[PDB]
Amino acid sequence: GPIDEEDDDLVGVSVRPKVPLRTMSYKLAIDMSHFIKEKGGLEGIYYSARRHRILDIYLEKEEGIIPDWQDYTSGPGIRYPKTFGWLWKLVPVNVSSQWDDPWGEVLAWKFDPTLAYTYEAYVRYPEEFGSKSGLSEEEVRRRLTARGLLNMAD
Repeated sequence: GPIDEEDDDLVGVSVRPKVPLRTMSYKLAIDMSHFIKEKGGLEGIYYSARRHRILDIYLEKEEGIIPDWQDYTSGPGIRYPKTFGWLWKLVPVNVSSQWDDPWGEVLAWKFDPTLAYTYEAYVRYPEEFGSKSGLSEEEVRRRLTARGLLNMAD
């Protein structure tokens, strides 16, 4: 590897998997969506922050994906994937998870093949994309504050 690896004064050891790192593309997101679907990893599985991390770590291990792609829209309601090509959304379960979610909803993962062609997250919640929202900074602020997302607006 790089010559830094031969530093006798090198401190610690990297906990990063020995895979070449890469950013989640639409292509990779489609492939990983179908892989997870075929393996049965997520369909109808209750959402949790720990399972969110497990998936991030798993995809970095197997495919070197840098784990900053799995962002879903804030909600409440269906939480749409903000990385276009990821075919998995979070769906509120109406009982007759809850402590993780800022809106207090019970959420479950759901496969949606229409997410390969419709960028639902950007269509419905452009304000959650900041400077890439296609809206003025003040309109981003207005829409976020109206939804109660003051931290995101700031």
